[PDB]
Amino acid sequence: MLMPKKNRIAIYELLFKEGVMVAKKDVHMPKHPELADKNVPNLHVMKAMQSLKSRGYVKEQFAWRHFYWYLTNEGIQYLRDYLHLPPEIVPATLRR
Amino acid sequence: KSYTTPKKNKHKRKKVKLAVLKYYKVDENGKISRLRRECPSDECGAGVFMASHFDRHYCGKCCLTYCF
Amino acid sequence: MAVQISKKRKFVADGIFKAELNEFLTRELAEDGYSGVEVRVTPTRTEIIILATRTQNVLGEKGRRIRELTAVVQKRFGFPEGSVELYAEKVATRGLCAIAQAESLRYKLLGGLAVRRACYGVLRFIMESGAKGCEVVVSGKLRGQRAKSMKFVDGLMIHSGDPVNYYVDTA
Amino acid sequence: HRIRITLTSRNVKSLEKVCADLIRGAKEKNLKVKGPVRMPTKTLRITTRKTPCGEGSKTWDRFQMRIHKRLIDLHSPSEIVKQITSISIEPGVEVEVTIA
Amino acid sequence: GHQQLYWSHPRKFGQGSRSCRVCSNRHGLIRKYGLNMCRQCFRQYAKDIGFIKLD
RNA sequence: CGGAAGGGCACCACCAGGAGUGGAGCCUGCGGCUUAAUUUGACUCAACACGGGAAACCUCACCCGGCCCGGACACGGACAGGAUUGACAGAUUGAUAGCUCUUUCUCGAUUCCGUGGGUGGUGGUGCAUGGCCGUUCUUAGUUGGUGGAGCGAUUUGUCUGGUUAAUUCCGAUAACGAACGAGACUCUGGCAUGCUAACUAGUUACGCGACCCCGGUCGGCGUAACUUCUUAGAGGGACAAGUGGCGUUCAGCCACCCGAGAUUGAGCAAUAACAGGUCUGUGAUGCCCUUAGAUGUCCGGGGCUGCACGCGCGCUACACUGACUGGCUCAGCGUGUGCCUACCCUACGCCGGCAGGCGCGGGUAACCCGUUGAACCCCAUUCGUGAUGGGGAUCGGGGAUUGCAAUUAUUCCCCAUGAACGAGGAAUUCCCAGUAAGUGCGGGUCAUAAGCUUGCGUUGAUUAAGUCCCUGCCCUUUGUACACA
Repeated sequence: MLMPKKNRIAIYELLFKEGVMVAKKDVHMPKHPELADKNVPNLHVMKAMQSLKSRGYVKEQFAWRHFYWYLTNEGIQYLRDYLHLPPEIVPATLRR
Repeated sequence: KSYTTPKKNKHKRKKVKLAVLKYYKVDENGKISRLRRECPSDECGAGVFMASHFDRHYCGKCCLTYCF
Repeated sequence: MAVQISKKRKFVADGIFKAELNEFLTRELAEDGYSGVEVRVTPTRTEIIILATRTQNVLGEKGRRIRELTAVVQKRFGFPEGSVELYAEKVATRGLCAIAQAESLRYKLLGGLAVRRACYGVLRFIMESGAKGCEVVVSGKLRGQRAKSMKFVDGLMIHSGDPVNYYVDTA
Repeated sequence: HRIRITLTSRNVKSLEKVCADLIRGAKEKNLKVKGPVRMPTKTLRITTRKTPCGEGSKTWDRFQMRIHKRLIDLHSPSEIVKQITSISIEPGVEVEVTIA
Repeated sequence: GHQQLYWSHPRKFGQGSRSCRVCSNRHGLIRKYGLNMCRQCFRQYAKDIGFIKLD
């Protein structure tokens, strides 16, 4: 799974600003409808995030066409240890 | 099952040792000499060379051919 | 709206949206005691009411699970941020909502309780909560490979007619 | 100022309450109103297999939803219209406001 | 040429372009009213959509 | 179980009939054969125009060839003196698959190789399954508690007689109290000169404009009212209600007055079971198999459409109550521009016989297609018993549509070719009141498309209101060496 660093960073960055980020069960789609700015093809978001799903840092759920990923607090430090993010900024789903 | 025709093998990459040493020639002065020709494309201006073959040139990504 | 879809195609999409979002939440909110949902369609705002048994688990961490469901519909179904608001409600007389004990039967069976003992638990609770009659069917493979079916029926029940539509609950 | 109000509801009796509420809501405010038109319904005939596989006798399903629609015209300015339709709305009935 | 022979085949038409929205299978589709749904799950999910057999 | 009896019921049963199939042509599916596949499942009612399955590709589950890993995660190497991804040419190739091969330029840590292991499968197992459907069962039967009989298994209630579509009730009664099915409940049809509403519909009157000799017409325009015609909400209306006969005169039955109905049709449909099918509807699934040279995926082509044959669901006719050509005239189910989606119904003037093409516009739909000028049928000529102007099977030439791609003629249009078929044997299918049947139009199937099917519309009958003769269904008595009965 060889993907560019621009596609690598943009997948992880969108997962931190919001506790959820969705995809579709359809490989044959060129661009993700959520992010129409970058490329982010659907086969990149299914498989690279599946690396994070395989090591158990996220909740996994499907609804008829779409994979839903609920990032937990254990996975917040994983993004903090890789993207060099401060702990003061919090995901929008933890904001009250 | 059984296979009659042998499978076509994967392209084993020819690893190049010290690839940058065969880009420039050293001089006793503080100058550098360029052997291969740089690409005139907008994406790559000076840091990308072209494949100087025995009959025509080629650039890796922009697909430009300089024939003779 | 620009493309101006027809009303025939809208309630088909509204029924699909009522089908997908409910079924999305049933598989995800299954350990919480799902009992039903109801959405109100309004201009500029989308009001949806979610009903569940254990109100402690509907929020998670100060409403983290509530806020996670606010952004799922925001990202997939195409709704603005803040245009959808979710309110959690508690179940009244939960012993008559047939899908409430239907999952409760499963987590005793999945947890490690006997097929025998868990069956008493459901029928005692529906009589404890007050039911005129019931129809509890458990079927599948039991104690091997041959399919064995147990049916526990006592009281009053109607299988024919319009009374099936709105007077009883089937799970 | 000849503002149109459209009422679309799946249920039969639930749409009857709201249109009669707007009948009462227009007389209580004393404005010139055109009556709510009992505009014909449409049935979506969906007849498919009851069976998943091809084994069994040929049975056909009979699915029918009867969406029903009303239209009410008000000879009143726009401020009065938004006052009435914004109070006590139910999931069954959809409200559409057309100025012309 | 993997990236160009992967999707050289057009799906502007044909029954492989449209499938179900749950099973994603390419048979028994009710294309009417933009459902994009297989008929087998349509009867199963008739309560979640609304369809009932009154008559 | 009975080719045992007593009863009751049923046009998936009969009589009386009506219309068909089996006879001819064509289409679909199945069996067999064959080839690389002619994928497969299904075999009495419950397989065989069934899987929604009207296949140039996808669907495709099969085969012929070739890509690719989307083998994640973890472990050992490997390397920045470079771990790995990509490629203009020429050969090959089916391709402008660097797929590989002789030749080098680009990639920067995503990552390659071995081990655990994961994932995917219209891969197998419906005799592991769930769920769903169908059947037992189109008929009425069944279960709990208390109590009674029997040592016990068990049985009563769950029924002599009448009656009912019915375990429907009356009524006897070791039964009582209950419960389901039927019944009850819901949707629709004709009755509503009564209400609400209608400028997204019409009606009546008039204003004009036009025609013919005060009157008649104009869906030609507009308007002072309204719902009788258009529609949907509340509804009301039928209950044997009444009368006369039959019957314990009780349950109830028959005929009649008046009244739109004195038996409209459909959905749901008890306990319990089927080794019925579906793993090929599922990100529903147990077990087994493959997982790099793939049963994962992608592309190109072929088959699923082949043909001595047999069978079934279907259409067309076998002609004068008919064929043709003109005039004519009446529908409601419906449907219509889509997340992705690249895809709507069309009005009008045009080019062309035609399929089709060019401009504009209405309609997200009581606004526009459309006031749905749909057919057989009504009228007027030709035909004249000739396999003939019935019949259109086969076949050739030509024009466009849909589609990148039709060759195995996608589909339609023109000319021409003009076969069998003389009312179909043993047999067999459906139906009794808008009923069988003659006939056309919508929806799914659709990019192009109905020889299928669900609905709707026109026309619209013969016979009967009975029976267990045949074939099936539910009880009681009876005999059993059967109990997968």
